Amino acid sequence: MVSKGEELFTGVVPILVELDGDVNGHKFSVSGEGEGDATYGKLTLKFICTTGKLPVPWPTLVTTFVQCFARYPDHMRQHDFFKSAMPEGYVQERTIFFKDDGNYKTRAEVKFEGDTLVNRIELKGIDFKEDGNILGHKLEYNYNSHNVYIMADKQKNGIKVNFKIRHNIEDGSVQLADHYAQNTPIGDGPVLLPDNHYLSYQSALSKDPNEKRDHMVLLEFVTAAGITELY
Repeated sequence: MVSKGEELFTGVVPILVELDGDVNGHKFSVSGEGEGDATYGKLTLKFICTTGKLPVPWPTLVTTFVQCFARYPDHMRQHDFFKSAMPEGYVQERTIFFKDDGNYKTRAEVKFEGDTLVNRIELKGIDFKEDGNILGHKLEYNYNSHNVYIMADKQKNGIKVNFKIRHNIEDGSVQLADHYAQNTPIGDGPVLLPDNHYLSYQSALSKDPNEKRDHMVLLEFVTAAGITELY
């Protein structure tokens, strides 16, 4: 049978993203809108910096900007924590360590407000180099494919997630961003605590030729894998 959480994602769902950030005292806000299609693992989102110029590179915010939209194969449905927490939602806590630079700490609440899936985020960055790759805007406007590794944390009724992002630097080198996270349900009801598995991500960044505000257009596909003799 289809669970309550699963049922909320059977069609295309509107998404609203709202972020308030402070990186080395540079304060900024971003709003985003678009939609998610969990059957395809597909996100289509446009983000605007509503406070003016974004003080960090757009690519450094991609991972922060709704894992409930991952495509989970039918055979992996019992391992989809994110949809199981809906509609009440979950809280994602992350730390992102930029190698040889500062770190972001984020807290995101992911939940439905009516028919809209909302990703509401606070981000705090400290210890950045004012002329490094982040505050100096030395990162290319592109994005590599990565795997994201998920394990249960039964004690906390949630999951732990870790992965490495490699951001391309304009000189051909790479800026590593080591991610560590916890996701915990907001509600008090049962959730699905998964066996170890991963999500496979691919992401494409673009610009809207008619948009004069500082912005990012994101197309992202996300598929669960790692748990699999019928043939």
